[PDB]
Amino acid sequence: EEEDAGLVAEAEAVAAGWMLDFLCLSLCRAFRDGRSEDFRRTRNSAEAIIHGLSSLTACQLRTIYICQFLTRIAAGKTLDAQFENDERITPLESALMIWGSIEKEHDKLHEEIQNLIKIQAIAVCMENGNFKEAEEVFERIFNSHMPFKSKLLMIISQKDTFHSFFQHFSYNHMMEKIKSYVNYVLSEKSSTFLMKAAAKVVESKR
Amino acid sequence: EEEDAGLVAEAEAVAAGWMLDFLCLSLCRAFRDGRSEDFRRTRNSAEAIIHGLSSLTACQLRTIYICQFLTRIAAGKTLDAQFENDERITPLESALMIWGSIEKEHDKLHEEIQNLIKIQAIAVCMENGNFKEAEEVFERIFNSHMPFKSKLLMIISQKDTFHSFFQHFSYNHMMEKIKSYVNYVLSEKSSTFLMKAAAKVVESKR
Ligand SMILES: CCOc1ccc(S(=O)(=O)O)c2ccccc12
Ligand SMILES: CCOc1ccc(S(=O)(=O)O)c2ccccc12
Ligand SMILES: [Ca+2]
Ligand SMILES: [Ca+2]
Repeated sequence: EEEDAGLVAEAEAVAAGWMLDFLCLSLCRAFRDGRSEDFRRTRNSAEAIIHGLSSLTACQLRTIYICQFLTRIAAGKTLDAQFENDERITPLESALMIWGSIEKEHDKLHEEIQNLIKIQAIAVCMENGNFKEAEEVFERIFNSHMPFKSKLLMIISQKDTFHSFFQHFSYNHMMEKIKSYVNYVLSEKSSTFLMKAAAKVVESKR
Repeated sequence: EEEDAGLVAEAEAVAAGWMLDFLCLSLCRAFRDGRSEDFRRTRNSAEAIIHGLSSLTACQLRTIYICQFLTRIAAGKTLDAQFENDERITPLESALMIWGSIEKEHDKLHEEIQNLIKIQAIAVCMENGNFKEAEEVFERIFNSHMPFKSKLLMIISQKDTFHSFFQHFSYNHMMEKIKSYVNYVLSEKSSTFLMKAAAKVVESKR
């Protein structure tokens, strides 16, 4: 009857919840491994499942945020990507905003990732010859470490796209620090229902 | 190590297999219920999961075919949709081709659905004033019941878009016969892992 349709819709929301956790775990692994194409396909799958979910728990929203964060980080050098309704916000600025919104511990790693994203948000503009855009990214991002802030401005003004500072704080560094965080998310999600049940099936055939 | 990555990829294929069965079941229910928007969102989810699957069992391929069939049937009046690399194949012709490919029993219902799709493949062209396209659909579809074939041609030639024959064999009739088939697919898939586990969770909270 009508209650059977409600029970079906509830079961659908439970399965969508399990699918979201599995797809996050898969997306995190793909990011960690540098499996570009798998990340792209899993991102499409995760977005599709999320559009079929109406009520989100606090943990599911954090999970969605992490997926959006890693997507924006991966698209960090793609200045043609628009991740926000405001067309001016670059992908690394968008990632920084989500990083500042996640309900997570503000540990040392957190601040290192944050500072690395800020530096690289400017650097990727410099590297594309977008000098006026680097200044605008700078003003939106920056209260903050004055010495740090000043150095960047100098570099922007000097228009030295290839400056040594960005080597000490390279995109790679930003990626490796983010991958260490992804490793901790993976430990927490490797125990979710779908992955756990799929792993037991694989282990029973060995 | 490298075998852990292989075990992870295997577990991913197992979970993708379970997700495909659940999404088919969800798509079938949405079609049966006339839940247009849910069908659209679930279709996006099912397509995304399928792009992340490499090895398909015979049963998974039949499942994919049913999803593609119901999608083309739902888009039957959308003559702007191109479902095949050949731009001339209308959605109902595309659905008819998949219907002729499914590894399923050729029972009475099967042939009724098939004949109803053939009639409606012509009717939806007539209804749009696409008289030359109805003739071309006719020649591609039609060996076949000569009386049946002849009547259609007469109607096409008479250009009577609104002809009584199509009432006796309406799009609705085609939809209701297809919904009876969907009801049998639902019984077969309501027992799959994801739906079964999600239903037990919902039932334990009652
Ligand atoms: C609410 C739908 O979900 C998403 C929307 C947008 C993006 S993004 O624009 O590509 O960042 C996602 C990226 C990953 C996972 C889910 C996403
Ligand atoms: C192989 C990817 O999967 C699909 C591809 C295309 C369509 S369709 O064009 O919309 O028919 C699907 C429709 C439903 C389910 C999966 C589909
Ligand atoms: Ca841009
Ligand atoms: Ca057309």
